[PDB]
Amino acid sequence: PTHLSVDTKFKTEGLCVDIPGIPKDMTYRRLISMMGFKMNYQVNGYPNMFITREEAIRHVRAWIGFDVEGCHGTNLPLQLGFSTGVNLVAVPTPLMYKGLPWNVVRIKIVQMLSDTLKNLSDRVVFVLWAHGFELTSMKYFVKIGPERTCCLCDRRATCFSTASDTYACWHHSIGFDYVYNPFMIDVQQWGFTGNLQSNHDLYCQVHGNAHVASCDAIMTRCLAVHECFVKRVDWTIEYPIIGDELKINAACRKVQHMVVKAALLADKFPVLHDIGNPKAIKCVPQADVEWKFYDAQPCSDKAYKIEELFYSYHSDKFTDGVCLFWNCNVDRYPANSIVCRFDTRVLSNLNLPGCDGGSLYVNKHAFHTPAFDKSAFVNLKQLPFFYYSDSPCESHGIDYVPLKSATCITRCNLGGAVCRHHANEYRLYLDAYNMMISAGFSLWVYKQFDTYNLWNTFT
Ligand SMILES: CN(CCO)c1ncc(Cl)cc1F
Ligand SMILES: [Zn+2]
Ligand SMILES: [Zn+2]
Ligand SMILES: [Zn+2]
Repeated sequence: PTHLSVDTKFKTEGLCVDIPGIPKDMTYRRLISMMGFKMNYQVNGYPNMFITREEAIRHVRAWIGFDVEGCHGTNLPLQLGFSTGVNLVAVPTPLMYKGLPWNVVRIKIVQMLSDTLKNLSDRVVFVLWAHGFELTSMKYFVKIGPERTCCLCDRRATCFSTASDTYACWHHSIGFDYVYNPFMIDVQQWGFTGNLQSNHDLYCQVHGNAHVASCDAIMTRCLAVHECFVKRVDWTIEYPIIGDELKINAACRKVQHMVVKAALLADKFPVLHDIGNPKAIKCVPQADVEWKFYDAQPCSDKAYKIEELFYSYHSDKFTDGVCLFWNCNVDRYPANSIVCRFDTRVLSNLNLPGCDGGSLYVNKHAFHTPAFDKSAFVNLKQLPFFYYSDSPCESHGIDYVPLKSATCITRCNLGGAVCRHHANEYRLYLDAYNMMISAGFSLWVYKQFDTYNLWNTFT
């Protein structure tokens, strides 16, 4: 019990309007066969085209919604919709494309999945609300066989060329014409009542339905993400490194020690209220303050209501000292807050589109994050960039151009000439900070926060 058995049952009711007469008793084995594929009793690391929920969840970065609509079945033109927003029209002979045969349409499919997936995943998982035309259309652009490696690298193959009779991964697939060894999962096998739109719209206002293929494909992946990452949350599942995950996580630790350390030095709060992750530690262990912790798991669905977090009767006085919300998403921060809030709208490889304007940020773990709302920060201001150190000016061990910055808050710069050590640290910390910002995290602070207050911490 790791892979989906081909002898598992498949509920065919969803199928029976595109495919009138379909047996009620049906396995994956008979379905895969019906879709026109011979598995060839093969023990070569691809037991089933179809996969478990848990396998799909481990492979979320691979998810592409797929939907087909009878545009007028061998007879008639098909509309191919993907959760990239692409619509291709195949003939037998937002983006909407004109009617073209399978031999060109399949080239476009490889180009499309390869660009989308090459920096996310080693595979594709077509996410379905299966009614029949999507399953029967796959023979026109899919080939299955034993697991293979790229003809130019050691990445597993995801594409095949009939021109060259060779195999490529997503990176090396240019001019390839077939999707090789795809995975797929039918959402309609998870026990839903009524149609897609009805269930999607229970959870999501952001994706409308223009009655076109791409719209259903997006709605399908949305509902899938809702079920697997919003309503259900599995924080145990790890995920491969595919980008700057380790630099971003480190940057985030540095910035947090910096900002909170300086917040305490500037306004000398007697108590810090640390609201969020129950695993969180004192980011400034040295600081004078009463450090009080308050457990709140990352809300995946709707942002926490400050009313429900604080009131219902703690120092209880959360208006005493400062409230630290480090990736704790609430509706409206109090004015005495330091806030780190992930911006769901950022374009990166770590950040997958989500449900109801939210986003799925995958970095070691998967965290569905509520839609960024600018109105949450009305009592606060954007935190300005700055570097602060009280460490001795002293090189040790980093080639130089004399550092001039107003935002380098150090004994040296007060004395008008930044020492080389604090100039190395400064340009390191600025890089970290830039990393974190571009990665999508935003920083906000109580309005009275003024970096001018930090200079007098040397005298
Ligand atoms: C935001 N973030 C990284 C999420 O990818 C993070 N923030 C603070 C600490 Cl202490 C550690 C972290 F990893
Ligand atoms: Zn390759
Ligand atoms: Zn949606
Ligand atoms: Zn110095």
